[PDB]
Amino acid sequence: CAWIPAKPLVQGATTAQPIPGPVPVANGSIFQSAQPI
Amino acid sequence: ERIRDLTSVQGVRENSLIGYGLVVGLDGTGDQTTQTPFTTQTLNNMLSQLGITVPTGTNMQLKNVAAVMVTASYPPFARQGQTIDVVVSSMGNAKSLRGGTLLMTPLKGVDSQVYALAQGNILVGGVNQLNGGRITNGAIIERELPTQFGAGNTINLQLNDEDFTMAQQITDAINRARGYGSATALDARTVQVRVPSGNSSQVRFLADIQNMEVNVTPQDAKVVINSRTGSVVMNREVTLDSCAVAQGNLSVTGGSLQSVRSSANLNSVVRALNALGATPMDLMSILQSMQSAGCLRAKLEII
Amino acid sequence: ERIRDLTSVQGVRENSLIGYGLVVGLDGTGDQTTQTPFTTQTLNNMLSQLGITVPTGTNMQLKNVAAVMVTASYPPFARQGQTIDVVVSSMGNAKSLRGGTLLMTPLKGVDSQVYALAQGNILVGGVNQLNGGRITNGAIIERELPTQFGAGNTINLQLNDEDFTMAQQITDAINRARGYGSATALDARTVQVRVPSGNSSQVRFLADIQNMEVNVTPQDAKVVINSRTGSVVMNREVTLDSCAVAQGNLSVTGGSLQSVRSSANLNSVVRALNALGATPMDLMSILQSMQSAGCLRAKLEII
Amino acid sequence: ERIRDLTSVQGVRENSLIGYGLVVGLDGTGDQTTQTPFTTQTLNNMLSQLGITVPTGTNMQLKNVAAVMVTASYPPFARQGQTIDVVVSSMGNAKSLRGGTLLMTPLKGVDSQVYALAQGNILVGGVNQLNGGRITNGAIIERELPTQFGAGNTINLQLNDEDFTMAQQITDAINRARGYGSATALDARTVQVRVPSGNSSQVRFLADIQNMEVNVTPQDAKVVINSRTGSVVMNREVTLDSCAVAQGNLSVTGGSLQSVRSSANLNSVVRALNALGATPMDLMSILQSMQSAGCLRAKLEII
Amino acid sequence: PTGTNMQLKNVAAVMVTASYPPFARQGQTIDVVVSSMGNAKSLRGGTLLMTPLKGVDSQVYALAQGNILVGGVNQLNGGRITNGAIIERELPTQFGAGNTINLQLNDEDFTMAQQITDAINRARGYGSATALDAR
Repeated sequence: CAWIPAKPLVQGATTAQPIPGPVPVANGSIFQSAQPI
Repeated sequence: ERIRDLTSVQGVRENSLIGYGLVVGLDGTGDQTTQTPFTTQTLNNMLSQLGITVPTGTNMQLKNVAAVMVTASYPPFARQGQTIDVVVSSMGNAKSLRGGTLLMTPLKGVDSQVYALAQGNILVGGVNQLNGGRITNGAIIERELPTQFGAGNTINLQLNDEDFTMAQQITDAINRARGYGSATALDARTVQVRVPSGNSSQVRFLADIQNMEVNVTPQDAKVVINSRTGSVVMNREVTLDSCAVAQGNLSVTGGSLQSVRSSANLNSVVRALNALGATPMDLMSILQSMQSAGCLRAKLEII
Repeated sequence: ERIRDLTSVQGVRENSLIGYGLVVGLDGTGDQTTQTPFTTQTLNNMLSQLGITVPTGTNMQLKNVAAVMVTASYPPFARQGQTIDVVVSSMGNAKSLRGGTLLMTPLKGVDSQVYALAQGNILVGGVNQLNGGRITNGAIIERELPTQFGAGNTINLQLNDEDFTMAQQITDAINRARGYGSATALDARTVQVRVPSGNSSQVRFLADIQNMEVNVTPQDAKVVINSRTGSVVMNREVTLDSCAVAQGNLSVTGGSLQSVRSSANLNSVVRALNALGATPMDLMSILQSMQSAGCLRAKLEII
Repeated sequence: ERIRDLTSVQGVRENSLIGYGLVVGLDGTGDQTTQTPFTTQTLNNMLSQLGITVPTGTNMQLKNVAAVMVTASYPPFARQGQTIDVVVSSMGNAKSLRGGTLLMTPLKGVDSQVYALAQGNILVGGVNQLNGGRITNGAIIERELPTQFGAGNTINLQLNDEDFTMAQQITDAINRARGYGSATALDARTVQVRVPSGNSSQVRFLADIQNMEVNVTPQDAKVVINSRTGSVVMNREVTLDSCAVAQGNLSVTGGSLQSVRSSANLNSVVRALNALGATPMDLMSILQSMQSAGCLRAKLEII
Repeated sequence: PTGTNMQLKNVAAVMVTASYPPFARQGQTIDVVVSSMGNAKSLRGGTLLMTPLKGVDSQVYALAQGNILVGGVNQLNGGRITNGAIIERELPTQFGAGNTINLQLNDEDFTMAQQITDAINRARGYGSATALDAR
């Protein structure tokens, strides 16, 4: 029957929340690199 | 006179600002708008912001408008309301920017935030470049950048060129001028100076430091060759051994081998090299082969 | 004479104003209206505001009308009724603006609000630019901007160029002229001055400060090269070491190497460089290679 | 003689008036009516108001009629019946306005209400502009604008240029002429003057103030460059340091570097600059590079 | 919009090379070399926009912007900008730790290394220096 529950092929959350960047250090540089891999 | 001409203060640095703008008032030297659609598109954007809504689809051929990029240098400790100079460079296929006028242009850094607004008149020298110009005091600062200056008790002086001996001389000069624990050498282009707390004390300390005089120790011997401009510049510390030089279409004023004696002074090196009687273009090959043979003592750098 | 020629007052700054207008009365030098539809569209808008409703669809070919952009500088502490000068630049494909007349034009800032109305006659010099002009007292201020001047007890003076020594000299001059706690140096281009409350006291304090005389300390040695205009300007603090210079098509008045002695004074530097006998175009490459070799002591900036 | 030549009274300002009209009586120099439909449309409107109803559809080719725009300046405190001058500029594709006659034309401001009616004869000088002219006393004022003058007890004088020192000098001059609490300086181009109530007392006070003599303090050093007209104008306060100047096709009367000594007086600056022997076109690039190097002391403005 | 053609005459694609100095601090300036790629004619009186400078680790270390100086035979597609780039990332070093430091000769020679070791030993002290190998 169609009313029988079934897991989808793509499980879990299907979207992600962006994370705000870190607080920039108050040096003399406009360039503020994030933490690199 | 010497500290300010050899070192830089930590946290005191410039930045780069870029922006996009338009130049009007040209005498028929603007770019072809049929090949550059961004000029007409941004003109429609400017008119729509002003209040004029042109219809789409209709062609526009312009001769007095040129799309340009604007570059600027953000000075240290900048305040809003101050003025800086900008450089205006044409993009696309414009002919010249003679007697042009730059409209309003936001200047943004790498953080995609505005820092200055630029508007003024372009000065072209009028051979000379025609698609580039410079505007004096053409931009106004409108965003200030917070600094860490004033806090802490240590400040680093950064040398322009790395040298352990020069850093030791700078540290010894500061120590004999101010006190025992005034300065500490960290590495070959970093000297740490202890300063009291407060902004006024640090400003007074830096004003006393920057005008000090320090003897400059002899540096590394180095010979620089620029083949693109055809220039060869030697140094005061360059020495020479004795060797033999052979070169095409060169002879003794009558064999093909010319002997170069060992030289210690710079004037002896210049005299020995001018005895060969070669062009600078040939002298580049002579100096490269001499450095490969080990007769030349200085290090060779090709810029 | 020196404070007003080196520093700026906080909260005292200019602004930029832009607007769009039309120029009539030309002698057949207007733009092609068949290629610029915004000219005919704005003319129809002006006639419809005035009361004339032209039908659509019909073609209009004009020779005496040119679409222009108007730029202006908003002065500090501006009052309504005052007059400022404007710059009129042609957009599109107009030929010349000789003997033109600018109609009414709103001048708006970045906040999309009006601040001035412009109307007048364009003066062209009549080589000379033909699509650009300037109108003296062509715009009238009609909106005033509120200011924070008068409140508080501290006012910042902002230097044109960053220097700890110059800021210390300015602070010491104000302290020896007025009193002990009159001024305080914050950073290299910011000096904070304590003033009494009230507008009249601050105006009187600034009038006494701005005409003070302060000796100018020696600055950083710097050599500026403008390759677009072909100019090289040196500074009074530029020194030189001893090195050797080789350059294409150059020789001693007879070898290819020319020796330059070490120089401290500026006149010695000029004499040593004129001994080479090179053009300024070649001198740019010579100075760049000399700065790379370290024989040149000043910092090199290419504008 | 000095107050009236440096300041303006609050509430005393001019305005702008615009209108649309027709010029007849031309000797075959009118615009092409086949390309400008608004001329024939407004002619039909004028005839229909007069009483002549031409049929539609039929073509009309005219040679003596030209559509024009009329501009005027509304004077302060204007009364109905007074006369002002107007400027008449041709729109469309007319040839010349020689010996023309302007018909009745309403002159409206930005509030879309009439203020003056214009009618007269156009004077053209007869190179000279042909599509522009000026009529002396060609318009009659017919609407008066209410003013706030006469009420209150304070009146603001607005300076033409912002200066704390000049405003202090004006306030001190008024205080030493009239009384202790006569004037108060608000900001750098605003001085508040206390006046008694009533129109006659304020008129008498302004008549005594406006003819006062006040010494003019030295101003900021400034160098103005107009590249469109090819003019460079310096100021009396411009000073110079010692530097070196290199420029293409220039030499000492024989090296390429020319030395400029430090100069304080204006005559010394003129003598040092004329020693270079350069054209004004080259002098613009020299002055811009000198201001970038810091040898030039005045601020540089490009108009 | 995409699809529309753009023909330009004032823009040239270039590659920028630079040398990272030892013990570099952020805010310092270095010189860069600008070389044209593609089919450009000349770089006379050009201006370089913002350019990230990356090493072999694919991380940025400097930002470059300035004006190109060409001598103006001479090369036309190559130029050099003095102080055209600003350092913005510092590299940690092992200097300062430990008690031994190696001096590396430019050319290999046992005799020259012995002479250098003997000179340091007669200047400073007995166990001041030790020769490991020929350079």
